[PDB]
Amino acid sequence: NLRSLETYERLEADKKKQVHKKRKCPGPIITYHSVTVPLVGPPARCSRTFITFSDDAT
Amino acid sequence: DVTRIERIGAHSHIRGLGLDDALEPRQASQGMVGQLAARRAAGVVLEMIREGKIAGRAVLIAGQPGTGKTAIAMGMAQALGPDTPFTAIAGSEIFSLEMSKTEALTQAFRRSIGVRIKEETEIIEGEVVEIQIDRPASKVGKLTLKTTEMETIYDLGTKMIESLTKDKVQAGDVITIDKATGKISKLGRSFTRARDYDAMGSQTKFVQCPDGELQKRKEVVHTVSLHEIDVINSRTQGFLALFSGDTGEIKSEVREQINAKVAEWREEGKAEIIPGVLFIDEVHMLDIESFSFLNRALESDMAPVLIMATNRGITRIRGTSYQSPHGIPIDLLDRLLIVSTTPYSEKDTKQILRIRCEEEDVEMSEDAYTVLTRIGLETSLRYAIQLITAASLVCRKRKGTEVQVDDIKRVYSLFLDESRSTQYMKEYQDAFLFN
Ligand SMILES: Nc1ncnc2c1ncn2[C@@H]1O[C@H](COP(=O)(O)OP(=O)(O)O)[C@@H](O)[C@H]1O
Ligand SMILES: [Mg+2]
Repeated sequence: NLRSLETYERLEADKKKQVHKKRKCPGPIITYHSVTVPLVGPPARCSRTFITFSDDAT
Repeated sequence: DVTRIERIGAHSHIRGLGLDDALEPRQASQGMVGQLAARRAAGVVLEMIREGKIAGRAVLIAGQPGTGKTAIAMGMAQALGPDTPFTAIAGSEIFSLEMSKTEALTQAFRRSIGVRIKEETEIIEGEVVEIQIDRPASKVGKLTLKTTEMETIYDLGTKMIESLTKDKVQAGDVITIDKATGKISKLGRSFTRARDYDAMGSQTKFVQCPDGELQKRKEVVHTVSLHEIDVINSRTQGFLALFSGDTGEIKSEVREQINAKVAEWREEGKAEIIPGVLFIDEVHMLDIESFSFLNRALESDMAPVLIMATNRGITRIRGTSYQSPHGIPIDLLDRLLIVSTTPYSEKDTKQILRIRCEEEDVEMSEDAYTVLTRIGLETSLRYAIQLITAASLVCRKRKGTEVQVDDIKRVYSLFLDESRSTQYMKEYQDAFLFN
């Protein structure tokens, strides 16, 4: 019944998973990424950049 | 210490009018000495300016040369502050090859009227904690901002992604995003870039983390003069003419359109009029056409308070053969109030010399003060003022600490005033040209 009821009440999980997808359309993509990372020998932090390529050809 | 653009000028000691709450001038306050009646009148005129309810009030400061007319004008300017516009021109500045005298007087009047615009803006302000941009080789992206109070993850549109890429936004940047137009401004960094990156040779100070909500409704105040509005609206590339001064005679229809929309902006809540002061020093250089324009120009509701100065007595009006008081026609003199300045006494001259020595940082003995006061009374106040500097230099040359009488006598003998130079010119008149 909960699964049946979720046909009406599953407003949250399904919408969140459909909207906040972690992937995009096919093809070559170049991802610029920059995150805070903690410094090593609020806390001491520094900024670091990663560049990610979808395929070896690009 | 360091030599700034602004140095010690002829009125650097003037800080204001030196008045109390009742506009009763002090003997020596804010760099002003004497001129009690003239300074009280200047205070009343300054109150009239600050009230802003009356348009086109003209005041003429008339007095003998060196009696403090420009000093009083500069005191009014200092006590007015930067909020209220105060345009000071020489009367000879209106004679232009780029525009007519009447156009120049209009631009001078319209420069002395501020328009204080207000607008509300949506501003995002926070620390970039993560930024991801993915592009083919449309662009997609995700940006997270923090502000101590909250941390929100944003899904970025293409235009915002383009702006962020152009600004080169990186994690650890304290940025500001104007939601109205997408303009991105960086306030500063919050912590260093990775030490492992070569080059990047900087250790700039890190601004403190923003606080409160990420998005705030911020009210911003922008002030422009009527002349800036006119020049901007005069042509497609008008804004460039605000700096180069290549402004031809702006069409009167554009000025009427601006006056009307400014009136609407002040009937609405969009803008507030800040009427200021136009100071025409040495107004006797204006010709009859300029005075005749000033007559009608002061009758406009957008006219500022016009302050004028001249030392001419009953003299010939330029461009005519008629003589009138102050070199101004009686028709304009009727439209103005005259404030008269009186010659100084020994005490006032000594106090002025003391203030000038203090501003020039010259230590000088009391006997030197007495001899310099006698010289200033005999010759002129400005001559004694310039002897202050010359005697300081002569004293420092001899490795002295306090300017004594010997230095004043030395510089008096070195540098002549108008009278002794004139006597020597007459003694050698045959050597000079055309007798
Ligand atoms: N009441 C005063 N207080 C302080 N300084 C004054 C006063 N009157 C004149 N001075 C100074 O003496 C000089 C006189 O020049 P100025 O004031 O331009 O006279 P004017 O404009 O009447 O020719 C200036 O350096 C001025 O700053
Ligand atoms: Mg003067």
